Amino acid sequence: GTVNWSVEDIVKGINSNNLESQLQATQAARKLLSREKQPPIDNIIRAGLIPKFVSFLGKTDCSPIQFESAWALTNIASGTSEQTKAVVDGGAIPAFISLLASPHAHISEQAVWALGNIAGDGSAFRDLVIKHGAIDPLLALLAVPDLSTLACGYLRNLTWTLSNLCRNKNPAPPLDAVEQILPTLVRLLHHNDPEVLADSCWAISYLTDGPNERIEMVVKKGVVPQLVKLLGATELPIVTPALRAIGNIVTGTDEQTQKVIDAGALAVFPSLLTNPKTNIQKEATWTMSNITAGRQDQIQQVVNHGLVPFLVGVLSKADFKTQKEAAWAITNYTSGGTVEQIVYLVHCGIIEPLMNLLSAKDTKIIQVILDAISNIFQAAEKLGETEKLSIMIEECGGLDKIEALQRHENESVYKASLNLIEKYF
Amino acid sequence: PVKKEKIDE
Amino acid sequence: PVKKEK
Repeated sequence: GTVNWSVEDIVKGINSNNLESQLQATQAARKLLSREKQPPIDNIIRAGLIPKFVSFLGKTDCSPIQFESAWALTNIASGTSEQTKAVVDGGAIPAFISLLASPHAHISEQAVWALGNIAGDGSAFRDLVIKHGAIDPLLALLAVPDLSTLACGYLRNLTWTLSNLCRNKNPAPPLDAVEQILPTLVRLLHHNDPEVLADSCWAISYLTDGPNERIEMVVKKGVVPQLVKLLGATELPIVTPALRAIGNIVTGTDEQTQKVIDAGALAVFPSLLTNPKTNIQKEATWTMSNITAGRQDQIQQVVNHGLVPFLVGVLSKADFKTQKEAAWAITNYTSGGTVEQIVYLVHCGIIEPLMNLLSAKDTKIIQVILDAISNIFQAAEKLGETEKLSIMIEECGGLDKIEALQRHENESVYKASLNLIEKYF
Repeated sequence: PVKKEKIDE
Repeated sequence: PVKKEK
């Protein structure tokens, strides 16, 4: 009946002014937009249908047309920025926010979904959804004693939409909206559904991707322990956002970094730094770099947890981008560590893999590695062991490469190269 | 992702 | 000991 209609037929029905004919045509439109085979979004837009669908959202008397119009508008808003803009320009936002109060749960959910697509377009639409007052009605739908009594699909859609209201920078969401949402997010981060957890962690990852003040809002709510627990999960869709959030947090102050350490995070990194997913290894090594950039007592906790051999490991063999983060982690460690800590690092075998990476075709990593050699030499100078280190570097193929680098395009390279040679070789 | 189509129900 | 974001 409502399968495989032309746009011309949908228009004729929608312009009928028979509410039932309009309902059938709206359903036909929804079925068009629901096909995965290149749905005719732009034809629907050009036919002038969006305003019609929008006004159908307000027909309380006819709940099916409300739902069918909601779903159609959801799928248009799922497209390009320009397609999302057509929906917004049609007045959909306040109309979807009204539908959040629908007594029919399927209609409520569809409105949640639509607003999620709208907010997910970018900061401007996110903030427009917020200005139209979406947050209160959204949070009201989660105001139950136990999240478990709500339908699974519904809770997941709400969580996802909330995560899109936390998403995007330039600018980041309004501080007062973030404060309003955070308590609910903390509750969702303790729910037992893998998908609710993943999206909750993504939200937290977004909120922590900013200056120390943004991080502090999150860290102050006491979520770091739960993030660390989630970091230990089996499901990669949970670990990925949890790790991103933990990594963001350690870009903050040393006191913010300490919360992560105090919550037990470092005990998961043996797995993370050997994880079979490239991205987890990269992001875990990146996280380590910002912990090695901390205080000496923090560096010492890295040492105590047994993670220096893991850094040696990643430096020795990983995707290049991971090895680059490992180089940073080492340079940070050597920059901030005590003499004893730098000695330990050399005893764990850092010299050969550092030297192997000077063959890299990446000017940045060379500068990072050269910095690290310098800092290590500085620690040797304080021990009168510049000779032993010189020999080690010579014996694993290092001197050759540092020499060659005295004749390198980049200035810092050739400079730091010649300084090392002349002082130590 | 950022946006998601509803495909059936 | 310079922290760097992403």
